[PDB]
Amino acid sequence: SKLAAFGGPPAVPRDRRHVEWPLVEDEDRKAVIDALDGARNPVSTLEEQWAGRFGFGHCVAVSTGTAALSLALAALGVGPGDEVIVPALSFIATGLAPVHQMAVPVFADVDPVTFNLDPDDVERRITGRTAAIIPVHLHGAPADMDRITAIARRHGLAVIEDAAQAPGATHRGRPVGGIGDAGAFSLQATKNIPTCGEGGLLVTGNAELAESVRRGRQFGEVIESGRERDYVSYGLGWNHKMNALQAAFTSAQLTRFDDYESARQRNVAAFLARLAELPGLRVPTAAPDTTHAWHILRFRFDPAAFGLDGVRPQALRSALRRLLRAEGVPMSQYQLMPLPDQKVFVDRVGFGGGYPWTVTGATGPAAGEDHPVARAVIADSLTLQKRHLHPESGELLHLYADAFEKVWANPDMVATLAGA
Amino acid sequence: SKLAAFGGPPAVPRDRRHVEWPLVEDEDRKAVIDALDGAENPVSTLEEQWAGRFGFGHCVAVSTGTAALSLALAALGVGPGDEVIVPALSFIATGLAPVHQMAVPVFADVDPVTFNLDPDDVERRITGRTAAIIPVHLHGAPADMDRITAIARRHGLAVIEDAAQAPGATHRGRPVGGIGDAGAFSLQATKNIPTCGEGGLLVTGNAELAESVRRGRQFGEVIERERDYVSYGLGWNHKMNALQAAFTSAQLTRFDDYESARQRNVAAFLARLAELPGLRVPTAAPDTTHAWHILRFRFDPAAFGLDGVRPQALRSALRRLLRAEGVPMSQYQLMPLPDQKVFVDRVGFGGGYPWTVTGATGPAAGEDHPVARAVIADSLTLQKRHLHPESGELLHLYADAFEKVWANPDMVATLAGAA
Ligand SMILES: *Cc1c(COP(=O)(O)O)cnc(C)c1O
Ligand SMILES: *Cc1c(COP(=O)(O)O)cnc(C)c1O
Repeated sequence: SKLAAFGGPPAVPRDRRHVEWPLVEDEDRKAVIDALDGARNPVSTLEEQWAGRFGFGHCVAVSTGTAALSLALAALGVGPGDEVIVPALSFIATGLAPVHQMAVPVFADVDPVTFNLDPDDVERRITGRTAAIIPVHLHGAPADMDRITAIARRHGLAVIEDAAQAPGATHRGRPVGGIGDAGAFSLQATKNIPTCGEGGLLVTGNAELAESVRRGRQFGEVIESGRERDYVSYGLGWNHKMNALQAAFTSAQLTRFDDYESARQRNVAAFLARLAELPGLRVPTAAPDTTHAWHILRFRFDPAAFGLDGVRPQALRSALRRLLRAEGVPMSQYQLMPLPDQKVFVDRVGFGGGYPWTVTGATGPAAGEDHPVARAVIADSLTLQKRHLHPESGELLHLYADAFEKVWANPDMVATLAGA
Repeated sequence: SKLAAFGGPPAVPRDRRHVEWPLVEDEDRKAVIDALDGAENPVSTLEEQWAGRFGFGHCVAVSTGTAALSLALAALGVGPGDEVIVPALSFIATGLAPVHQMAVPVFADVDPVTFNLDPDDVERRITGRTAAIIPVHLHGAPADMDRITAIARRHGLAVIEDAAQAPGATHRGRPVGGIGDAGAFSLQATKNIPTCGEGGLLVTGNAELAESVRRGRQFGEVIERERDYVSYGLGWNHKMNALQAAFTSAQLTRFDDYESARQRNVAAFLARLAELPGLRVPTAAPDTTHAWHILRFRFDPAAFGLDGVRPQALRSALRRLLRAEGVPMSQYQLMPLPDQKVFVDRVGFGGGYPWTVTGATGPAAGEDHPVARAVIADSLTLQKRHLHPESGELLHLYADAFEKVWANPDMVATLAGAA
């Protein structure tokens, strides 16, 4: 039982490591070919099925999760001179969506355990220009929506949920996406309910918001089955149309969602139960009165547990990454820096001439504090992506737990590697 | 034959009317299935195949033709405080692409025969803010690229070709898209080389421009090395779907076979209609070929003794009589782009941006662009049906319908003159 990093046998054999995601069945292939030969509407069918399944008043299918967010901002009257508060830790799309609607993104620090935007820090970053908050259900964990909605009601702000990483997740038993003014979902191939490529869904209880998004996704036009296209546009629109084939594929995926979801919940629970026993390993958790979608598993590692009183947390992160990967556990980072460090948000050039920042006069150094929690989380955390999403990954996650337990049984070697 | 409108048999029987487009063959189905099962990559493959067929230095596959246009503007440094000259007759995406990049679209009138940006009207509308021109190869007719490129080079402007309606068309033997600084194509299901849904291609000879669009389509990231999520500037999700890319690769393999049939079929169709007095068939301008994406016909009221009457009256009469024969005659654009609410209201993203950067204003509804209005007033279009390589016999039935209607000028005049 020598470490694989030093010639030992890997806890995960090479021929056991591959996982297919999306999980393509013959029903998926048939759905795509049927959509191709049907020559049409799978998009409105997906809209109805998603709204029905998750109890939303309205669902508008769009090209991408990013387009869902930007069309949501447009529909809620967010634009030039407006600030949108988003988390300092997220996928870059959350920070770009405001820029796409010519609004200025304002970065709030996150919670050290939930990894979601800290409502206390949101309050500290509100100005007279604040128009909206994009809470992200990051990694599949629902954000503090009671606090976010309370802040929004106080200051008259719009709330758009970025639920891209949290399909099926609940907050006080409510489907995520239906709590804010609108909710954004991504059907990107890597996501928990994927399409065969790109896709987005905007959900809302507000008929007028839905209609705005419906027009915005198709050049501002009104498009109806049986009615000849007149090319009359009623406002600023884009090409944010979903592909029918991708819609048909996701409809097929939805018929297995409940079974896939049960397997993930059971498999992830068993995996984290074993890792939670390892000292200096913090398994990801759902906050109280929420359920986690487990899109990404982020683990925080404490140098204290390996007697590394002096060692930078990044050194332990590096050491654990090398050792776990050698055993065949594909441990990754998800985001190397807080979004505020990204060149686009530092240079503040945007479209050109500093727009949208030029409108608010936020062209010079960023207002408010640094984001030490976002930085601390990145400094000491590794992630598992994709492999745990597959319903038959039970045995694979058992071997992952073997690898973790094996690495933790060599604490002297971890401390040595962290030393260099 | 007696007119269908007055109880005769239609020139086009209903069982001949339906045309499948895109034309889906087993090779398309296998390409799509292989793309699902595939899990080097179909997007990269299409980029190479498209660049190779049309002789472009660089091809960047993107979500849509609209995204190809807006990313091209971004790459050429067009943005806030800039103006972009576009034609007053086009698909709205041509006018929207500048707004999408926070620039102001400036509409120039079109030529009464070519329906393309009139270089005589471009020169008038250049200001200190003009940064670019987007000539459209509208309906498949290459624009006057001699005069548009000359104007641009004389004034230090960028040229982006909107070639969405003209794949395979040439200007002085040069593939359209490759003449400007950059060229945009649409692979939308209705286009001459379609995908099974949405798709776009940006082509250019400039490596730096291609790299800008490559980053712009994927959140500003460099993708090949594990994904590090490092963004180098303002980006979007303008990624093409691999499945749509694979489908278009299959279509592109058959493109010139379809071109050969399509070009023969349309030429024979237009030769028959060209004989009918007061009917102007569409034409390729000198030193160009036509892709025939859309066939736009202009009708002269003088030919029907309606010299006094609104051309729209004749347009409506001909549309009614030809549709009764089974010819799906349509309009393509009911108004010049500058009459569209987005360009009239100048609200844009909100607070009048992008117009607010400069305090730039535009024309009110109905104010300008008389030729675009004149063309809309007296023209009907054929869309889709003539694109299919097997539509030879169908277009001959359409020609039978036109000849029937033109053999009854008194009945055309009566309908045109009626309340
Ligand atoms: C994937 C994702 C998005 C954007 O989705 P796309 O469909 O890729 O545009 C936005 N936010 C988060 C948190 C995501 O994970
Ligand atoms: C179709 C088209 C576009 C835009 O293409 P999409 O792929 O639909 O975004 C732009 N210009 C012209 C002339 C077009 O015909």
